[PDB]
Amino acid sequence: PQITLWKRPLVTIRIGGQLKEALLDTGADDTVLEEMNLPGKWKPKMIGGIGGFIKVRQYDQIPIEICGHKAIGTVLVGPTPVNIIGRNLLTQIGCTLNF
Amino acid sequence: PQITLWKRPLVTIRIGGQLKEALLDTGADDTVLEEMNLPGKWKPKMIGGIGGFIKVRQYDQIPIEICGHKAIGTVLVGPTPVNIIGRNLLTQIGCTLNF
Ligand SMILES: CC[C@H](C)CN(C[C@@H](O)[C@H](Cc1ccccc1)NC(=O)O[C@H]1CO[C@H]2OCC[C@H]21)S(=O)(=O)c1ccc2ncsc2c1
Repeated sequence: PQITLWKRPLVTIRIGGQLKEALLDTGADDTVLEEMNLPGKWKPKMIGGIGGFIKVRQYDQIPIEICGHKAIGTVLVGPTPVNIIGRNLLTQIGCTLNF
Repeated sequence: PQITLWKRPLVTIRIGGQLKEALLDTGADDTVLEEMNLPGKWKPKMIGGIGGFIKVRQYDQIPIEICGHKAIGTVLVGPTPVNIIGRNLLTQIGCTLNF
């Protein structure tokens, strides 16, 4: 699709068999989801945003369907204010900025 | 232009008479610029993201040029680590997400 920006670019994603709402976030390097359970191994990591640093759980090679487009990649789980889809997965679904 | 997301979508902006590099950020409701001493009235505000909140100064009707496209609107000034062009101005320069 083409998505304008008068409203937040929220989309439905499917991950671990669950539907969630997430924000397409070109300013995010990484994909960060609010607390949830995901299967398999994870690694403790830290990431920084506008307000400082948080601790997250890093899950690798996780499938995630974003507005019907398939990605498989790294998902960070932790105290983000909202679910954000970052550039690591935006690139996988072929997302560009255009003006 | 078309900006892919392999790297951070940094572009040149001009505000006041300073040229700066800023992220075209679909995840940002508002535009947030690194500390700079702008003239005019402003209101205090707190904006939240990963890590918590930062205190910013809200300036209204500030002209900014973003890769040659003119925009004018609200700019938040505070201790952000990166200059952020948010949706308030992204719509003004005709910016869409496409996949
Ligand atoms: C609430 C939704 C997100 C988290 C909001 N953030 C914009 C976001 O694009 C931010 C923009 C950003 C970029 C770089 C540093 C700080 C902020 N990126 C970010 O935190 O990304 C993190 C995940 O990937 C990592 O890569 C970059 C930092 C990490 S923000 O910077 O905190 C932000 C910006 C404008 C704004 N206007 C009103 S509230 C508000 C909050």
